[PDB]
Amino acid sequence: AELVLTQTPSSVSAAVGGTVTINCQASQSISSRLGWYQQKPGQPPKLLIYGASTLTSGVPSRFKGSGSGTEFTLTISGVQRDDAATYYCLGSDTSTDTAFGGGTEVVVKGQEQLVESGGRLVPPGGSLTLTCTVSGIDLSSNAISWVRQAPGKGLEYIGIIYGGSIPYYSRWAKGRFTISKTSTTVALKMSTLTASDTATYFCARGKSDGDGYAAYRLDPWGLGTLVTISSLVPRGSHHHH
Amino acid sequence: ELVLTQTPSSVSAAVGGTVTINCQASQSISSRLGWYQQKPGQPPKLLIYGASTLTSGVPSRFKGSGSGTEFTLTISGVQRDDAATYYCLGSDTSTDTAFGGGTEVVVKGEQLVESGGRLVPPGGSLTLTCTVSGIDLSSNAISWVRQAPGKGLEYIGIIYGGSIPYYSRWAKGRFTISKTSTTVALKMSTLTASDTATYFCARGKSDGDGYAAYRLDPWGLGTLVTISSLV
Amino acid sequence: SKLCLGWLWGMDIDPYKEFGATVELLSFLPSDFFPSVRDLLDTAAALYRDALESPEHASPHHTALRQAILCWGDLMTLATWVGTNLEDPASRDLVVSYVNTNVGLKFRQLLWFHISALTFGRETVLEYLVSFGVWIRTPPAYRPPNAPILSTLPE
Amino acid sequence: SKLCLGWLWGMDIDPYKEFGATVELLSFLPSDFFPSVRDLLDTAAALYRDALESPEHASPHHTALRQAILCWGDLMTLATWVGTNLEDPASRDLVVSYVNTNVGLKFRQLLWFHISALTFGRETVLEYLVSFGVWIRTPPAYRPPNAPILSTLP
Repeated sequence: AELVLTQTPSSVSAAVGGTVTINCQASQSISSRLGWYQQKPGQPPKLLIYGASTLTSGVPSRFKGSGSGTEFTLTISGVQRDDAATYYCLGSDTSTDTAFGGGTEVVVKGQEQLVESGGRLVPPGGSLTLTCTVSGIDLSSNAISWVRQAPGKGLEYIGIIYGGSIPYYSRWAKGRFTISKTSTTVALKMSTLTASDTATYFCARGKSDGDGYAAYRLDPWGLGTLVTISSLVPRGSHHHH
Repeated sequence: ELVLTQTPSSVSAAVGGTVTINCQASQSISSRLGWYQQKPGQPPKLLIYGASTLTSGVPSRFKGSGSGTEFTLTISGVQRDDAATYYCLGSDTSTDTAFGGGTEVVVKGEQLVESGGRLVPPGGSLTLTCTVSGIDLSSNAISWVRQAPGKGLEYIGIIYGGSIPYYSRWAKGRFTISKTSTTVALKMSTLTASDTATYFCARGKSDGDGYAAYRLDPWGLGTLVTISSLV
Repeated sequence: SKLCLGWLWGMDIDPYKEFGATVELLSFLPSDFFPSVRDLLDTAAALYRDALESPEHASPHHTALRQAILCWGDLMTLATWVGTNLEDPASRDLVVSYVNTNVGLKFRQLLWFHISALTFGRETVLEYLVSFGVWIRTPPAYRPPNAPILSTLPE
Repeated sequence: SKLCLGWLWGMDIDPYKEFGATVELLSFLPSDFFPSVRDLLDTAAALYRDALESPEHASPHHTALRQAILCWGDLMTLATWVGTNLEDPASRDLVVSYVNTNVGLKFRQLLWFHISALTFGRETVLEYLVSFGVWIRTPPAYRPPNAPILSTLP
């Protein structure tokens, strides 16, 4: 029941004006619940296409998503220098089984607001709580998702909390991670941290389709908060210095 | 094959007494039943449709009830104006639709015009016309009913706004209902003394499932058809 | 059958296009225009009996009527079946009530369409459908007060 | 099963009255507030398993969740019966689609209600529902731009 998204190829080189083709294969049928995301260095991911084909507002028509079931494709026909970026598929079979693909580096040649806070340095085995402060977004009708990215690696889905305040977690996170909700904020508590937990932590607003699945459509995103596990920190906490 | 058994055939009551008329259907008809009141020299008048729903103007002292096979009309405060013959009208389908035999009640102390009734020889043929005004013939049914002199109401047939005709089993083959833009006609052939009667057309109004034959209002004054060997 | 489903519950199935009409033409008619499902089933069964009695009469409208009658029979048997597992006729009655409520009008439009094609002629019905659509779409300021009447064929 | 078929297709049953709410109280919530049917079934099944590994805490809400799950299961098995008996799986998919379209939201309200009762406490839920209804009925200039939020328990 575990969802795996195999994204190929892992990198593409194209000339301005060439065509770039990205495939995503899902290990189980997800119907149309798939996004395509674009991330440039130093910036949070950006939603391009949701629902496997629907372009988000402002996205040039040289991007085209297609596919359903287990097979999806992203095509950039008129490829331009501004499209140099890493691209990720995000599939949702359920809000527990929601996963990113491994990412594709694309090299080209020639009032809604979320603010993460609480990133610190933490000793191995410690705990931490991150806060996402939400503005312009009604938390009764929108979902808030947590995603992390370790340095130089891909996006990893942690969990989501819906408007009706039922949380969901990926299988790897369940029991070490807890999502909670206030009238103004969503929080993520993390326990038993190790070096594999060191990462940027993002929150993003999930928008639901008519059946109620939001975990594949994430926009906007916060800028993220950095968490670093270090054996040099004593059994306290320490601010990024 | 629907038969309605109405009891008693006649009731005497004093002004202020209570009158109870029962109607028993031979098949379950759900609530598709009307109650009709007919005074001498007049066409029938719809009192109650859907077994319990009073038409506007009918005094509160009338109450209908029942469903399935058992129905009851009760007049509580019965008054001199209620003296009349009463008939129940059941509709299983628009083919199997029948009147009860009627109950004489004795108490002590939008337009339709039929035409064409005449003297007709035995075994002859005749067409009656009903001119319709103020009634959209595409969404209302038109029904034919007959009354032989001194006898009860007999359901002949109906034709819907979509112009499909339906006939009781006894009329099928000798009677034909047709429709033009302004008229509903009834053609009868092989006429016998048993067909001498006053012929009424009435507007049927459909319920949500489309049954019209038990809710008949308004009525025309009728046209008299008399079989005579004198022509 | 597979047809059935597709026509009754959503999809993109216009059963009328093969006979030269459209679901939109039939949807213009008020519901009181049509008799009851059970009245139309009686007529359709008579017409199908005559097409069996004399095979030259047979046409597509007859086969469409058969299929309609059988779809309806299928739903009624589903209700009777629900009235066994839960042992009580009230459950059966509720299923039949749901079917009548949600598909009753669809069955009545379809049954009347082929019934009337077989008794007035297809072309008469087609022209009549267009006239009623024209009248319903005409702004009430300039349209005649009485909608068009389908007149029976002169013998 | 008689109750099931009554609540989905028969409009005579308020399943919430016995728990102190109403159908009208749940209908104020926007559909995007509820998780999908399939996620709520997952949460439900996990709560139910906690009821069995500790029957100490078996609640009427556990029983209600269980009735809803077995309901949805019956509709699914009827969907497969169609389409095993016809030719295609697309018949099964069509039935599933009709169920999700017509009753999906009713299931989502019912499951969310018992789950959240087991999660936040029933009194917290009842109070939240009243607060949300008051917000929805208030003329916009007199109410906060955001609807009342259901905060998770500390």
